[PDB]
Amino acid sequence: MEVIELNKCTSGQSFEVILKPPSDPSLEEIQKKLEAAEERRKYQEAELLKHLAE
Amino acid sequence: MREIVHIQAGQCGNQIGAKFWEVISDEHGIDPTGSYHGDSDLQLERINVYYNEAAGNKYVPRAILVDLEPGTMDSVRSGPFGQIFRPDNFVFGQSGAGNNWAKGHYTEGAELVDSVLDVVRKESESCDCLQGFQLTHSLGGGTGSGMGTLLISKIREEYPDRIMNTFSVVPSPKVSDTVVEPYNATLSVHQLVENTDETYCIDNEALYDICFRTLKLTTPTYGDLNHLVSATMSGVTTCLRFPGQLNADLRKLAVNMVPFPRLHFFMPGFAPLTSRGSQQYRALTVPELTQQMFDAKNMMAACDPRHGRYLTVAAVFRGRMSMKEVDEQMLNVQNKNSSYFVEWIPNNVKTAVCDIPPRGLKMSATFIGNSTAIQELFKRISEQFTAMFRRKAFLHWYTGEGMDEMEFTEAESNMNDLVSEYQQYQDATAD
Amino acid sequence: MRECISIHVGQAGVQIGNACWELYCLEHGIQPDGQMPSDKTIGGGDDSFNTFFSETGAGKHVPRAVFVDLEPTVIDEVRTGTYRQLFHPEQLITGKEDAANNYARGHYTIGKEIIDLVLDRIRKLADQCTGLQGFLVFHSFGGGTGSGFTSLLMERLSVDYGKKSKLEFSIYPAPQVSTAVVEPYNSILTTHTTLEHSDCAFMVDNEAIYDICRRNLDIERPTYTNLNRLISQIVSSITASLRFDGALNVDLTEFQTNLVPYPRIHFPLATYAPVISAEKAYHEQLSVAEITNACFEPANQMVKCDPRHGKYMACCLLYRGDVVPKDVNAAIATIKTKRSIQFVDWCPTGFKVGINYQPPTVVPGGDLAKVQRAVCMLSNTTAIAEAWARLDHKFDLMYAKRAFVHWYVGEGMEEGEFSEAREDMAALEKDYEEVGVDS
Amino acid sequence: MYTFVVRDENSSVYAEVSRLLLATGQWKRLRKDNPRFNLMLGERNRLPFGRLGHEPGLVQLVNYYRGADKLCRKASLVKLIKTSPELSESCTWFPESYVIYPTNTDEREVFLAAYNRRREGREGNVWIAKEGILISSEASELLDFIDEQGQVHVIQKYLEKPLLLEPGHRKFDIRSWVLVDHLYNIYLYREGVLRTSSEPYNSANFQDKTCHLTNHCIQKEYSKNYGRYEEGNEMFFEEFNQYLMDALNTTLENSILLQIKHIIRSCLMCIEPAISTKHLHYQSFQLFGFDFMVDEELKVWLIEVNGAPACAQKLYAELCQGIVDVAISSVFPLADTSIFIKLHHH
Ligand SMILES: COC(=O)[C@H](C[C@H](Cc1ccccc1)NC(=O)c1csc([C@@H](C[C@H](C(C)C)N(C)C(=O)[C@@H](NC(=O)[C@H]2CCCCN2C)C(C)C)OC(C)=O)n1)NC(=O)OCc1ccccc1
Ligand SMILES: Nc1nc2c(ncn2[C@@H]2O[C@H](COP(=O)(O)OP(=O)(O)OP(=O)(O)O)[C@@H](O)[C@H]2O)c(=O)[nH]1
Ligand SMILES: Nc1ncnc2c1ncn2[C@@H]1O[C@H](COP(=O)(O)OP(=O)(O)CP(=O)(O)O)[C@@H](O)[C@H]1O
Ligand SMILES: Nc1nc2c(ncn2[C@@H]2O[C@H](COP(=O)(O)OP(=O)(O)O)[C@@H](O)[C@H]2O)c(=O)[nH]1
Ligand SMILES: [Ca+2]
Ligand SMILES: [Mg+2]
Ligand SMILES: [Mg+2]
Ligand SMILES: [Mg+2]
Repeated sequence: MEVIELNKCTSGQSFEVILKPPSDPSLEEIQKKLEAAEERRKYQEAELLKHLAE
Repeated sequence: MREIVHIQAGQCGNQIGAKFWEVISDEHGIDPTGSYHGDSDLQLERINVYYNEAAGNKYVPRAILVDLEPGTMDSVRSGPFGQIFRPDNFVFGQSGAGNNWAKGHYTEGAELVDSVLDVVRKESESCDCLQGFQLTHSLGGGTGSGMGTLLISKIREEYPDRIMNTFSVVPSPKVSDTVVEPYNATLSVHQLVENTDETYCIDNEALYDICFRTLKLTTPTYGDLNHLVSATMSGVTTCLRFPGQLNADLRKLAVNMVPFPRLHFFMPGFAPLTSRGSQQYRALTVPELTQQMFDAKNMMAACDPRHGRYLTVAAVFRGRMSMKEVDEQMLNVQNKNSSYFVEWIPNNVKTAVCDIPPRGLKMSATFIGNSTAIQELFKRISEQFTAMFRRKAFLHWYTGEGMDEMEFTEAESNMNDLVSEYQQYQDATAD
Repeated sequence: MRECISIHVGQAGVQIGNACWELYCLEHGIQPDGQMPSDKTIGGGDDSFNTFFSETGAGKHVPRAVFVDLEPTVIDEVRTGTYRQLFHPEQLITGKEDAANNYARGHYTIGKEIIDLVLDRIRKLADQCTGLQGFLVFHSFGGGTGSGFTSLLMERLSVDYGKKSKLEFSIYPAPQVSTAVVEPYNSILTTHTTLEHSDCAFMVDNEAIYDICRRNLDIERPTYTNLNRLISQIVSSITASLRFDGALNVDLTEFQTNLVPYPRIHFPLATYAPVISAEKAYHEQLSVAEITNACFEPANQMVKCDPRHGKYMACCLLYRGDVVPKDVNAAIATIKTKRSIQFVDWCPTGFKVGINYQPPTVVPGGDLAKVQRAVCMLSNTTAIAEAWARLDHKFDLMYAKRAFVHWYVGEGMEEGEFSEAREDMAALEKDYEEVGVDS
Repeated sequence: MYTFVVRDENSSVYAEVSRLLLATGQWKRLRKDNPRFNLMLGERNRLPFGRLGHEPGLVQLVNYYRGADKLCRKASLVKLIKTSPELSESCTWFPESYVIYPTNTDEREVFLAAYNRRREGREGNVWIAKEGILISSEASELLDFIDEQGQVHVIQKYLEKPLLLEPGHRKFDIRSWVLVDHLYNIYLYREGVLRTSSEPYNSANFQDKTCHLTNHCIQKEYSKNYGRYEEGNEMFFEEFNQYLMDALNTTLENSILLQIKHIIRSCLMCIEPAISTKHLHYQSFQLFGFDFMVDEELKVWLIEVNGAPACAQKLYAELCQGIVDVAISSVFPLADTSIFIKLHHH
């Protein structure tokens, strides 16, 4: 129905056609999480080597 | 690249290991000297997975040959491809293991294990990025069974972040009359449950029944049984040896196949089944390869898939065929047999197609299934074990080597827990 | 002129990145060696194509891009490919051991070892920018690198470039080309982790692309080469407004302004028509009415779903070729009286249209025929939440039995991360339903 | 072999359809959450339409049309008649209705504007709300009832001069069964039922709801003369056409079915662009139950549409085979004249 904001140029053109109107974490927090995961991997591996040593 | 280190232990391990190298060396156009004489670059694209390069473009298997007896390793040197293996990689003892697991794992094997580990370290050092290890062995004897599982545990101690894959030949009275094999096999399955990532259950019961019933071989030899093993080993390692998308390394295979850590024993399968020396003149159609590979008669583990449920499956088609037709037939199998696939693991069957067929066949398909029906195999070993253990029969052979009854009781309990765990997931439902 | 840095993570991101840069080169007239004869300002300039290409003193037009993968194989084919001379070695980054289709390996174990090297290489591109706009991140939801490494990188990019926009081109998993059983886990873990860090994301269901290749291009069993060429045409339609003269979607912030009113509901649905076979000798050239109407067909959508059973928050039409505004308004008028197109009460029922007179460029030896006009509709519809429901249900089936969870826990992840991610997806599904439904 | 899932155990109609499909030797019932099915006989509410159509190598069909709730919910049917330009105020077959919300968007003000026109106009003024029903001429009684119920109701003009069957002087409602297949062909089942009141129609006292509400449930419980005129208060079209011929010198076809067929077509054609699965990744089919009232001048009015209708005991065998033949086997053909009337439309 209503065509608005028409802009023409050599590459093309653009406009809006309206039919009806309406009715983060820190660097420290990232490293803390990443090293808590690495420590859990290390704990799991130490337990495996403790087990294999037995 | 991603290098695999292969280890073969005992008579069975070295026999099937030697046939593996003969088969894949032919597929990769490598002659017994270790020279390439092939026609396709796909043969050499991923050659460093199993072979080391050397002076004058020579390819040497990254294989380590182990035995507490010189016998079978003298036969491998005398064999066709024996000349291709690195001589310093032949580690062997003089007194055997006499089909005694305790000898291989605690006394005789304990002496030779450090020499093998030196060869393993040398092969692992020269790896750009080692992915893991693959052992070939049987579980009924003494060296492959006992020493093989000691090696698995000692390797896991030095390389805890690497994948451990095995081709374990499960014993059967149809092939062997050694009375103590159920003890050796139960003791090894206990080790495999805790220390391997992927184990292909190569059952001698299934290989014998395939030879006798299907291939009509009234008197099957070990060569006939091993002809099925080498065909299966070629098929299950195709994804590791050639360029491709699915299960291209041991870790991606484990992540797709193993949903629970202890449930890592696979039912291998192959289509078309072929007799050693027999030529196959009519190629199979894609619907035929598909029906046969999922059929109970084509399984290398003597279990009925219709008696359990598939947790995961990997299908590998080899040869020139319609990629649209394999997709249609794989969906056809899953949709017309949906009861046999766990509903709580969506899209659990993955398919790979490789253009290079194996020697002698224009088209083939290899199946790798993590089915709960594998408990039938462990129940069979467990019944045989309990029949003798119930009366402490033959135990002096093991207690004489320092072992106690409690190890047998614990090995017995751990396998019964493995069976009950496979049953738990068979009976589990999406609600 | 404000710059845009593209980042391609994992095999899917890298291979789709190749199809895109190859296509951008053909569209801008940049040769494989980086030389652009039509560019008369050597060594620099602030032209529209300079938002994606920097310039050396020797006249080489170098993509503002970084390719990262935890495996060498895929990026090695870029290092030795037809556009190998187009990129500096410092833009191509690889590891040795991949994430093995495991979000935890990509985010934690392997990813942690290469994250600083990647941010360093991204900062070298950012320092050549007089006014960095933000980033375009290409990755799969299913892969271990694509899911885990991307979410790690998106978190670090929020910290290092707080005022810079981040758009995504995410490959949503389809079993017809999937390579892992755990892809629902990786998809829900990455969606949860990246949600606060992404301003706008364009999901591409491989199933939808796969079916368009089979149905419209008559390809028996499409390969990633077939899928990626079709995907690159849709990506090119979306970035055309950043690389060419125009007024609609000239910068990255305009994408969130025009397509994303609610920050969490930042997944627009892309629909592209016409997709026609090159093998087809004779084809009736479609009209503006025909191609615009096809934007309301689920068969031409990048994510298969039903927008009639949902609501629109923002619709936007991107035309390429022989198109005049009179044709678009007539098409929209005839469509409104035929199709069911309901907008949320707090938004105006309307379309933002952009036209570029250059028709779509097709890579020679391709599957798509040359066409006189083509369109890409981007619509923020609440019906795209069907994609989340499907993936969340597969996650639920496996997580009930904890199937495969041990692989994640073994790399340092906790079971609580899985339920935390699933509660966020349950919240996201609920947000979509609140907005788009009445009963 | 075809495969199917059953997710509504309470559906009497689809319990027979599953019974019939298995009895053919070409269909297999899977566990309800098995996704590898060709046919879904889905749940009544929260049916997962988002999950249908994404299983490669399987044509998936479902027994419900997504978006048909607009026609089958009472408040939705009023909004659909009023706001659809296709149905319009050229809709002379739907009784005057208003969506009323409890005082806890709403057309409560316009109800009182039209009510006071009928008060001073001296014309009839009895209405009906949405067991759980109230018929009265006092607007205050009806509005105070809905506030106490708490749920959203509709105030419809009660048909004050209904057609009354003789002997008995009784009110009735016609239930028509309509099946719409995946190709949006509309099928009217030739057999219908008259759900009759067993007591004479009392024009004075509306609190005696048994002579005013012709539902089968209220009749078997509160009826005093149940089954005296016809078995189960169900008179079928063979008898009803004969009654009209003998008493009114007309036929069921001419006097009533032309109007019923017009209403069924108008209602379902209006929503076609919203619910049609013609180019969807999954196909839908659905059984509907249209309820009608006939006034004293043989004019048909639409009372409501039921999305999960139940059939008459006598007719389940015939209708359920037609669902299999027409809606299921048309998509999934079996190996090796019509109970329906195709309502033509373009
Ligand atoms: C020139 O020879 C060849 O080309 C062949 C050499 C291979 C090499 C090799 C491979 C792997 C391991 C060792 C050696 N040899 C064999 O294939 C081979 C050697 S023994 C053997 C044997 C195996 C049998 C089982 C069933 C597979 N087997 C043990 C038996 O058949 C014996 N019977 C039983 O054990 C029964 C007895 C009754 C109770 C139940 N038991 C299970 C039997 C040998 C007594 O198979 C055969 C047929 O010997 N395979 N092939 C070669 O040398 O074959 C040996 C051979 C075959 C035929 C005739 C003479 C010798
Ligand atoms: N469309 C498309 N999808 C792809 C492509 N490559 C992979 N995928 C999809 O991406 C998913 C797997 O992610 P990948 O990109 O291969 O994995 P990755 O990012 O490299 O991660 P890892 O290999 O686990 O380290 C599956 O859904 C594949 O189908 C590609 O080039 N195009
Ligand atoms: N406006 C009206 N005029 C006259 N009678 C009416 C009426 N509205 C309802 N009735 C009577 O009341 C009965 C119940 O109405 P309605 O059909 O809306 O209830 P319901 O939906 O709970 C039962 P069903 O869905 O099985 O038909 C009708 O069958 C009809 O006999
Ligand atoms: N399939 C197969 N089984 C074999 C072979 N050699 C031995 N076996 C089986 O392996 C078991 C004996 O183990 P073995 O490997 O001989 O003992 P080890 O040398 O002490 O490891 C029995 O079950 C044999 O039947 C062979 O080449 N092929
Ligand atoms: Ca310039
Ligand atoms: Mg021996
Ligand atoms: Mg990868
Ligand atoms: Mg009702």
